Amino acid sequence: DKLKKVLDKLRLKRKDISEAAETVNKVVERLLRRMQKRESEFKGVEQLNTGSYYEHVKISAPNEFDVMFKLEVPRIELQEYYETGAFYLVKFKRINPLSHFLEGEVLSATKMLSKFRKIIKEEVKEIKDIDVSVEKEKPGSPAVTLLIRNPEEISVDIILALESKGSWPISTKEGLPIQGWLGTKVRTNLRREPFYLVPKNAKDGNSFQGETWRLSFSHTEKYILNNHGIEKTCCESSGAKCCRKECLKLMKYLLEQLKKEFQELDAFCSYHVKTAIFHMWTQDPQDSQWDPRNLSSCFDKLLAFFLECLRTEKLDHYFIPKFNLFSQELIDRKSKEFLSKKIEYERNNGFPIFDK
Amino acid sequence: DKLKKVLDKLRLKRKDISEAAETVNKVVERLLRRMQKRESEFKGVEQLNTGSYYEHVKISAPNEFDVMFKLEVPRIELQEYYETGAFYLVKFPLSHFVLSATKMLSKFRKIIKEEVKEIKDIDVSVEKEKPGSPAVTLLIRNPEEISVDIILALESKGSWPISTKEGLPIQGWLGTKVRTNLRREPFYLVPKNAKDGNSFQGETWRLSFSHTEKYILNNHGIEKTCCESSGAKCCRKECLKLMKYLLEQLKKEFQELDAFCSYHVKTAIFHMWTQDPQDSQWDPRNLSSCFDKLLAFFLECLRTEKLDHYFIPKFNLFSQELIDRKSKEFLSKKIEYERNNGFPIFDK
DNA sequence: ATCTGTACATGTACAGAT
DNA sequence: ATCTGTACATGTACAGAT
DNA sequence: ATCTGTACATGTACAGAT
DNA sequence: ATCTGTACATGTACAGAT
Ligand SMILES: Nc1ncnc2c1ncn2[C@@H]1O[C@H](COP(=O)(O)OP(=O)(O)OP(=O)(O)O)[C@@H](O)[C@H]1O
Ligand SMILES: Nc1ncnc2c1ncn2[C@@H]1O[C@H](COP(=O)(O)OP(=O)(O)OP(=O)(O)O)[C@@H](O)[C@H]1O
Ligand SMILES: [Mn+2]
Ligand SMILES: [Mn+2]
Ligand SMILES: [Mn+2]
Ligand SMILES: [Mn+2]
Ligand SMILES: [Zn+2]
Ligand SMILES: [Zn+2]
Repeated sequence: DKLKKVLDKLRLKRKDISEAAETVNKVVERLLRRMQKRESEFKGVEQLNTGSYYEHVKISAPNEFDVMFKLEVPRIELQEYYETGAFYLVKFKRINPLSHFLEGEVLSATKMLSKFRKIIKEEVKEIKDIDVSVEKEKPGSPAVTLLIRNPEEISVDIILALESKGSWPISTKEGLPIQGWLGTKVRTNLRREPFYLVPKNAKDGNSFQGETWRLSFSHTEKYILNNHGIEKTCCESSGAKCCRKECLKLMKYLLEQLKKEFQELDAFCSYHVKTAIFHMWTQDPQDSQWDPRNLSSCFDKLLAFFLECLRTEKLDHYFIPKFNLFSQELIDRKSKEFLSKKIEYERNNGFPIFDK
Repeated sequence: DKLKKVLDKLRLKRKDISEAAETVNKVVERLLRRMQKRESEFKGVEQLNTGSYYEHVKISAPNEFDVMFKLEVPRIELQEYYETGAFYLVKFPLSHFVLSATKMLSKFRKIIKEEVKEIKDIDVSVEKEKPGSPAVTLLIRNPEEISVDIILALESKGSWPISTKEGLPIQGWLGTKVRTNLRREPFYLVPKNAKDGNSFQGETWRLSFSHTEKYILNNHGIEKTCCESSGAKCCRKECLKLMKYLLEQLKKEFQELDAFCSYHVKTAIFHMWTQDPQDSQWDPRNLSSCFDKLLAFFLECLRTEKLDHYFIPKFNLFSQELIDRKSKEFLSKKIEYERNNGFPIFDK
């Protein structure tokens, strides 16, 4: 009931959705069309909407949209980057519009991203209907981010992705453990869909920096978010409603509110809570372990699970089991203990950060 | 325990499946070849396997197989025949055939008969044509008797006909998303090959949802994991097998049941699966009461003379027009007897 | 004349609104 | 409870191309 | 256009375990 | 008696090659 009111605060307004989507779809459509023009290296690129807004777990406002511009690259060979599981070099087999981004048969990611960014920047210049600019590049980001002032501020991440239709890389063989929850047929069908590669774009100074790509499963996460129950009728008009998405929203909002205040939490991002709850949904497969009447204890057990991931320094990528999002190389102990304490304080004092 | 032993009897043998299928697949691949490996009107026909063998509810022997040869036809107008729900006139390569079902079936049949004639490695012939059948039926002996029904079908990719809008009522069982996706698939038309002497009989086709029934049979739980390797077994298919066996055994003995077919049983269990959607209502420990509830539901269908097409609800398969009252009362008496005596007919 | 990539046309699950 | 805007899957029309 | 290759669903069969 | 793990078998979706 206390959490029932927070969700009411977090709920998007149709008026805002309508206003924001009108602008966003206009800008996205124009950019998609410019990539189809001339001898553009990105001709054939197709659009895939992803992220919280299209999973219906966007909270507070419709002010951030994620969209994949995906390009199918056939006849592709991958080299895993130093057994990390998630990062790859991409290589080609013949001697192609990606000609100008090739090196030693190796597809440069920062070369491709730069050209992609240059096209988007020029196209944005010739929009005089909407107040829209291109954000300064961020290290580690695979995206060209648009800032729309619709009056209201709106971010759009245009994510460049390679699309391979072959079978998924073996580092994912033990990932996606949905057998006891969504089952073997769903798992088999999901793994028949393409996989995606986005630029790592780390800028950190290490070898292969500009030629490292990162696996993306945004499309698989979108399907799961929207087909999340063991029962096919879960959250449908002739079935029972669960509180799975509501628990994600509350967890997202806790991290968002804390990150707004404490810049010690810069290492953390909402993908961490999204990954955590995919494990909770696998651990607790039954729709009855997510009854809306038990929202408080369902949110609590998610917090307890997240706190144990922070303390034990282990939050395995849901799709790549050997990739630890909470490794020391990515987040130091200090950052994790700080978040542990901040969460435990919220937990134990009525969630006062929900009232800010 | 009695029912478990019956199901052990009904179970097909790996060796039998392997010998029957490699011969059936030989013949079918060759007919499918001929259909487009010639300037025939059926160039572009594609194969779709259907029926109990491919749903894994075939019982006793692998001795009957069903195959659709389906052909895409663009821009066709349907016209419902006299409000029957299931039967239609088709209208606008094939212009040798208003699209007459009788005219198309016969050329299709003539092709198959010719290709069967030039098969020398398998003992195979074409059964005499049956009024009422949309099929060309092949008889194989290797030495086991095996019959194959080659079913000609038109494939339309528009919205399903209006008479189905109330059909397929899976919303509380498989859900709205499965229903919407199933209805995004094509719908099929097959010949109505009756000789009854009625008016438009020769150019009427009948709706087929064999493709949709296959998906259901193999995606039948309310839980996605039903009968999967990380899920629980249910006894839904076993119940269909048992009810199928009861009717097969009765039809063997009683000529009075010639009007009944396994599709009646299949239809009745689709309604029971919709009435009782929870997988726990089909627990394997409760096989007996599950079988009994199917019997009771089937008997209520007989008693009220009402068994609606699961996809076309106004089409009553138990109409007085199609099955006489005395047939239904005869079958009622025989089922009530088997029920009340421990199913003696299951022991022979 | 026919061919075809682009985009309209149709239908409905999701979830906010009343 | 019903009404309703957006997203999205798939079927089809046709301007401009061949 | 056609056809093989791959992966894993659905089954049956059976020994060893419970 | 049933359950579980491995072996053995066919069916079917679709990527990629030719
Ligand atoms: N570090 C990451 N590793 C893998 N995938 C990621 C990562 N960060 C983001 N993604 C993918 O990109 C999508 C968009 O990311 P984003 O940061 O906008 O979050 P979101 O899930 O849309 O939620 P919100 O925008 O409301 O914070 C995610 O849903 C996820 O699929
Ligand atoms: N009267 C009918 N109306 C509609 N569809 C039918 C009818 N009879 C058969 N079919 C379709 O054709 C398929 C093949 O029918 P068939 O008579 O071979 O039975 P079956 O379901 O395969 O089982 P079995 O052959 O083991 O009795 C059916 O499963 C169904 O999809
Ligand atoms: Mn986002
Ligand atoms: Mn983003
Ligand atoms: Mn059959
Ligand atoms: Mn048949
Ligand atoms: Zn749900
Ligand atoms: Zn089952």
